[PDB]
Amino acid sequence: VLPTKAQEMGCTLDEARRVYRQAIMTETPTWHRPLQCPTVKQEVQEPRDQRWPASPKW
Amino acid sequence: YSEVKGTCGTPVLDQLIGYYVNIQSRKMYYKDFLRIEHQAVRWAFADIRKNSEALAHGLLQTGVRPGDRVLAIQPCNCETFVLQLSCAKIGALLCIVPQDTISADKLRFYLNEFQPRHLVAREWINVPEMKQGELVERNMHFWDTIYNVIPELGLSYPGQKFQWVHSQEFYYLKKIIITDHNMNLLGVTPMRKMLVWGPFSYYEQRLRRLSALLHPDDPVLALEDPNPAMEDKLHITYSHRNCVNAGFLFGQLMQLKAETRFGVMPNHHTDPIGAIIAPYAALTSGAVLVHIHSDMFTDDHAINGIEKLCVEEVETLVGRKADFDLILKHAGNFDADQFEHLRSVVIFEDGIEAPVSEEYLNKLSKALSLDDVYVFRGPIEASYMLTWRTLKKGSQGMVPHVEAKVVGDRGTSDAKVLVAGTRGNLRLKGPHVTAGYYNNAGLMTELIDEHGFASTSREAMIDGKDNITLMSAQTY
Amino acid sequence: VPRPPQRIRAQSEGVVGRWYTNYWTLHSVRYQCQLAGVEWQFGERQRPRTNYDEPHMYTDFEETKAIRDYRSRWINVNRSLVGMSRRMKESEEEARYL
Amino acid sequence: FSTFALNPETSRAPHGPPRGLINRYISMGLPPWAAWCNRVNRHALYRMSDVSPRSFLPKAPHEMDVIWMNERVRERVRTSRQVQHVYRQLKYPFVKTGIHYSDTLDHW
Amino acid sequence: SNRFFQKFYLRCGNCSAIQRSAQGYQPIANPILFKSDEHCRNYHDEQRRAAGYSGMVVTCRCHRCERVHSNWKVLDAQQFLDAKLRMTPEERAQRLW
Amino acid sequence: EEFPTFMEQELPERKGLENFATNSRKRGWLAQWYEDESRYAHPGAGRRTAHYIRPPTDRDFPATIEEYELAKHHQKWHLNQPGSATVLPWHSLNTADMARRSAGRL
Amino acid sequence: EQVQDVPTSTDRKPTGMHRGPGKRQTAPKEAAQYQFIKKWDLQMRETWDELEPFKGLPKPKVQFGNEAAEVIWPYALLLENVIKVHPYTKSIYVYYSQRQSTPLGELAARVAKRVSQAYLIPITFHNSHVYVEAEMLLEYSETPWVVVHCLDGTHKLIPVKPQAGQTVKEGAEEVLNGIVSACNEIGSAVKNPKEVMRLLSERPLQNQYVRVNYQWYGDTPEERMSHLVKWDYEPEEVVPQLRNRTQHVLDWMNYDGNLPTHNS
Amino acid sequence: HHNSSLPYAKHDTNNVLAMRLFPVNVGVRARTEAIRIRTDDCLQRLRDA
Amino acid sequence: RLKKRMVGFIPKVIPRKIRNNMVALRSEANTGHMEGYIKTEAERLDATGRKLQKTMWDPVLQRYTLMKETKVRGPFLTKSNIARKVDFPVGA
Amino acid sequence: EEIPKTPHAYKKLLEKQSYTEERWKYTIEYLFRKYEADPPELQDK
Amino acid sequence: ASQRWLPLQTLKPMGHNWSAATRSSGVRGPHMQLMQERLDQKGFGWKRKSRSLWQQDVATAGFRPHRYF
Ligand SMILES: [Zn+2]
Repeated sequence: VLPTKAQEMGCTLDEARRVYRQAIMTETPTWHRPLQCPTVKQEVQEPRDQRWPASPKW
Repeated sequence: YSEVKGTCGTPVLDQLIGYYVNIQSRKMYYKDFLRIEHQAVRWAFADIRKNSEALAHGLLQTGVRPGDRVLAIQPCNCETFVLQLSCAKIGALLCIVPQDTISADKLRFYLNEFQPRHLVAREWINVPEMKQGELVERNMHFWDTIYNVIPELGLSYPGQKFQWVHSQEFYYLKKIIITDHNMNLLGVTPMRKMLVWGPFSYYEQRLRRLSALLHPDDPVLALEDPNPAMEDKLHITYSHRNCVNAGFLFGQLMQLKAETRFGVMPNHHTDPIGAIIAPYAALTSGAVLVHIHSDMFTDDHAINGIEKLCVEEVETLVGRKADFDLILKHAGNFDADQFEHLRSVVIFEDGIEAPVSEEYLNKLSKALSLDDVYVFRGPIEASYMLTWRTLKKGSQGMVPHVEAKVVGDRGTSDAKVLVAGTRGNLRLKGPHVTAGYYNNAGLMTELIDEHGFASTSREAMIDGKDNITLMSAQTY
Repeated sequence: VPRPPQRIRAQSEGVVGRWYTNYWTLHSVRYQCQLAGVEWQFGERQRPRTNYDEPHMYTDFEETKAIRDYRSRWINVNRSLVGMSRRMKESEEEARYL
Repeated sequence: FSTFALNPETSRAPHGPPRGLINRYISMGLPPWAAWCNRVNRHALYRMSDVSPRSFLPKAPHEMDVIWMNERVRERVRTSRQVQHVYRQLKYPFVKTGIHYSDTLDHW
Repeated sequence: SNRFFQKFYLRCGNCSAIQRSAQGYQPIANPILFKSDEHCRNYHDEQRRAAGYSGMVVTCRCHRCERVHSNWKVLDAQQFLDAKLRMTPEERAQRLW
Repeated sequence: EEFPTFMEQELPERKGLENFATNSRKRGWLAQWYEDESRYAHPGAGRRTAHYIRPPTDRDFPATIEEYELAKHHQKWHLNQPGSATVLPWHSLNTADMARRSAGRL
Repeated sequence: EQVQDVPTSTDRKPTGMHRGPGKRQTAPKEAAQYQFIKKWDLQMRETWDELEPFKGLPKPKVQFGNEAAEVIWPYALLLENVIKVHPYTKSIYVYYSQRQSTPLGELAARVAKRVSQAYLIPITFHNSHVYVEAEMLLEYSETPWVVVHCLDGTHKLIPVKPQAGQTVKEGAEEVLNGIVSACNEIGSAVKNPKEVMRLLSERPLQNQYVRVNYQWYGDTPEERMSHLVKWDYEPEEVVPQLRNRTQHVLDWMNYDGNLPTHNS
Repeated sequence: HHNSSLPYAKHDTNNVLAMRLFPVNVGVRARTEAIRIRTDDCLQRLRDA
Repeated sequence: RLKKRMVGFIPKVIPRKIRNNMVALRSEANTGHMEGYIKTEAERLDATGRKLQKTMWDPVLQRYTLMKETKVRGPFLTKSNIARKVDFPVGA
Repeated sequence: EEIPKTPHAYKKLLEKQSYTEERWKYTIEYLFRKYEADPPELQDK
Repeated sequence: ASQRWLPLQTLKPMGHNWSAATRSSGVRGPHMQLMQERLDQKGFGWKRKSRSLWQQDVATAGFRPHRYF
């Protein structure tokens, strides 16, 4: 991929290996980025104690 | 923008109903007010004054007290008008349920929704029904509807007519005013008739005292709803100001001066035409209301109903379009010269039905020899009048003294007027337009912001020139 | 040239070299050019706004929340009220049984 | 403070100057612990607006030995348990044994 | 949670395109059911933006090189005029807006 | 006599605009402006964004999923009312600023 | 999540030799170790699933060119590629062959498949009227096409025509300026707009399937709406309704002859 | 006993004639402030006559 | 203060405090009303396995409605007191 | 440039630094190694 | 004069938010502590949430047994 990508920057192939990987963040048990992209559909808030027409209190 | 508004230069009536009956019963005492052939009643303004002040006293004795309700299942009668007058003089909320369909189940409902102190109903109700795909009248024995609803009346023991609660199911119900025309000389004995004649007091007719306390903006009517805005608005409540002006608006545009024999097709005492727009027009601005044949659904009396408007010299007839095919199907039998006394016809279109296309009105004038045909369009909230469009000059100015702005849902009194192409909430304003609506929970109202606009809870989209088209509630 | 925060003193040392960056010298000179009638060529303070901005005289949300939350409860009591006289009828002929 | 679910960012207070008591102390730069003062004297909202921090160094500036970059021994006012007594205490920073390799002098 | 408005002038590191990115009004987490961690780190964090993004990585998308990175140097608006006033009228069309 | 030129005046508090400044019952000085220029929404606003200075989307409808599922649940949490599509917060601050005349003359 | 069977303990020798509550049981740094380690061992068994968060989103219509949906997109990427179309375009379809005979046919399908991947799904996420879908046909069709519909029910075709010399890294950019051109041109050449102003303001969200890895945007749905929040500094609306002063319009310049001079 | 609303006995409470005629929709403290503004007009109508 | 439980006149029995002796007769018409009612000895003892019911003026509706018994502590209009929609025998 | 004072305040900073530094992870070509050729269900065996 | 018409009163189906028998009910000022502010659902709970505070002022709602309070 980087061959064709280096011609997109108009630069040399070796130069792009420092624009598409500015550092090689290897991965460990101790240093994982979040394993599961957090939930997109969050549960819907509700009036407090299942009160229904809105809620007077918090 | 998404705002339309009618001129203001027209005068607005405001007092009670029972007041405009007075100063018509003085200025025009002997002048006919309503004539009918199916009951032979030639009523002068003298009559309805005397026949309502003597009927309101006729309900005070029979228990009706001001706040209470009272139910009416009357088919297209005259005595279903003096009910409104009486129920206005005592503030009792008259409720007019459509008889064109009834059963013990629909009655086990109004008795529970309205909870009427009184139930005004007949023994025989002319209910239409389709035989071999064709409409034919079936005399319905309404008596069997009551006794199924009230199994207490059959189980009679020598104390029950003085029992406290006549039917422990419906403790609301105290009397059932039967209204059946009867031909025997000796009428019913005072055990079963309410005294409706004479000076019911000594020192002051105690109506004009109670007529001081109720306000021109509290209910006198509850007209059932054909298509409800949403599950709540089971009935629409009209006050004094809402009905009386719903006539003097119409009574203004048709310029019904005195000596005006204008008719109303029957089967309309349910929807606002026969209840508010027709009679109270004949009342405020001196006129004559000539009802036509007892009903108008089947073809056999549409031929008859025309001869009724041939001798009674009628000058215009109001009524929904479903009434004007029966006149149309049999405008061929009668010669053209039978509508020479006619001048115009009025078609009250509901806000949602369809634009009655100017081709169809061309059929009517081509059959009835009319100068013009008027089409009053609007929801039942606005008493069937926001845009009136004649046939010749189809230009439809909003009725005078009305507004209608479509606003966005967020605010109420600040909800900003929309951009005249988009569906938002609808806000009506004017004398005739009501804001209250009955319901199972009881009398209820809808928002009246601090600018006079009463939410109607019917999302609508206003277009270029005075053209308000309703829509259904969005459910995304 | 922006408004320095509160924690910074408000001091215009006067018209000096690069005075136009002193936010208080700028908007004070900009004001004497009014009383003098000099024509302020440069632009005015552009108060920036968002996509989701609301006007000042906004449309309030509480008086529509409570005018709504009652319809919810009157659309519900309306439903839960069907056959109530029939229902409570058998409430007694069962309590009168016990 | 507003009550809607999704409050997209905006230029100004959308619904007027933010209501509530704690929004009253944030509207003036104070931190939200001003909500728990019994007396808010003109010195108090000076004391707690952190104009100049009540926070010092363990030894003199001249005799200082362990490299305290930008720190003081800030006192943390705690309120006690069930019966709320207010007491304060001086919280230090965490000094680690910095055993580095400065390659200038080629030795740890 | 920034009660007050403030617009920074972020200078990219890839193209040095001085673009400005503001900070609107994001309301305080509710005090009615208070939460001590989410508040006292909302506030302490607010001084760290108010002091020109002191202890935060700045993550905004450039306007010149259309991409989102973390390379912005937050310019105090008199280091910006130091830069803006000192660019030939053409490069103001290149690096500024 | 201390303001040599007209130093622009800010409109009053929202609570004042509700009751006096824009209310024709007092002939408030904005009762002309309010009806003329303010009470009309933006020429692009739909039904949901009738209150934004400019409609924040190219379409009235909810923008993303969490603005939708929130409004897909709300419009049924409140029984299906006409305008209940617009999500509203289920908690009354009981503030005096958000208080306008709930009952009164007109 | 299938990796939640973390052993409620850990090898680490308990500091605090003496005794007490809380000893020898897992720590939230160790609970993330085993979560990652036993995540990899599934990711070798291939049983590990990434539609564990995207459970409510309607699972997209599977199709052989429609792999663009099943990809978990980085929210910081769908922010870069901010493409917008004229609102009255209801959908976009990009069909292309599987195997392309002519050398210039493989060029275009590369562009299509590229634009099938690069530019189509951002348009969905950003515009949310359009129903972006791509399908890989199966034959030696040396030319792919694009069916840009519109709200009025009309539609066009956009014959995907890249130049021989150009790359595909711009062949799509051409196609992009060949679609977003049409979309406005179609939306400008629409009939009466009152109807499409209703459907558009009725069209439900089409981009529900889209799987966006909200990365460092997980704080509150405030920043999940960060691509809709659109700062607009120097906003301009210079059209005031000026209300001039009719009564006593003069009389400001005619008073206080200051300190009347020698004549008076 | 253990009721809350004993039947209307002789007490000069709110306008019960108009407590019946009014929409139950409105809350209380906004109704007793609105049966008066109804009555306040019914007092003017009566004085004018 | 200590002295949390008083000792002068510890009353033998005490009607208000008994497993379900005080009951909130909340209204079946889900208007949120309630009318606290102590079950008399006719129901103090478990004469009623059925949950008590009564007809009482519902001051909100201004109508006599049912009053089903229920514990006096709790929100009286929960998402359980919503009635399933139904089309009435009225309307077209 | 900024130290994180909480693990989940770090595991966001890992997400920022995973984008700027190791950017090839977030290309339209690396999100589709799975699909540079035939959807696997149509290939030989 | 102008024949313009307006109703006599505005009926809003809104319900009062101050019930005389409910404790924290009322319309509070725009800078009073909103209903149960800092309380977090517990009786005098804003005291229990004080130890949770990061750092308090030097004069912060300390011990004060209601003696001649
Ligand atoms: Zn850049």
